[PDB]
Amino acid sequence: EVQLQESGGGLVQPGGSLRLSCAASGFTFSSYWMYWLRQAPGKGLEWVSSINSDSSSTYYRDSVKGRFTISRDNAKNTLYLQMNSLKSEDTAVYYCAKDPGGYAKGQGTQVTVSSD
Amino acid sequence: MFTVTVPKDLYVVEYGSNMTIECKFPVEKQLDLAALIVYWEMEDKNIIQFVHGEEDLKVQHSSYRQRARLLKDQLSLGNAALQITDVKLQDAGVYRCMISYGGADYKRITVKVNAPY
Repeated sequence: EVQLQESGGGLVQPGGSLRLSCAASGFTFSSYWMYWLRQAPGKGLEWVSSINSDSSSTYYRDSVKGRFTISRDNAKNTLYLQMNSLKSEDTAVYYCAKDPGGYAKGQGTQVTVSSD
Repeated sequence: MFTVTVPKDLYVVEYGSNMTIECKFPVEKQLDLAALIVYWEMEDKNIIQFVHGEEDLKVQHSSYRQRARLLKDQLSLGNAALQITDVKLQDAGVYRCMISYGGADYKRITVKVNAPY
């Protein structure tokens, strides 16, 4: 079975930084396009970023361009999301997925951006 | 919210026929092909990976090579349409369409193949 597990979520102030990691097993991670998705309470699952196997192509939702950076280690079967300049609107459970529908994704990691 | 819909999610098909199975996704005015990601899979098999405006064939399953096509002219209508030609008994099963177009969602379709003559 496909195994995906996100980590690196946390509570941060607006303008803060987190580095999400996603460990993959049960499939040939090094062959696949990989995706970051996210879902806030009461809202739909949405696409955040894509990266191809060889890291030659990356894509980002308009709202995170210049703030979020996707990368991967095909030897460590790990997908990364460096999140800088974090905004209140970025609050959500973040998912790594091997498909753009979130059919095969992890249990997620909570990212909370708030002044409190 | 962004929802993929399947107004028909059951296809009972004759052996050796062609079929098109369809998932709808909302499109406002002109489709942005560069924002669109459409996958078709069934069980543990890769059928279609259409990624930011271009199909990637690298991981496509051998059983579906040359028989499986995403109808590109349907995408602008918010229709993810998978054509399978020369349907096999082994084509029977649950298909999934997985789509990112801002939002992310998927639906499942049941395909049943009637015995040949």
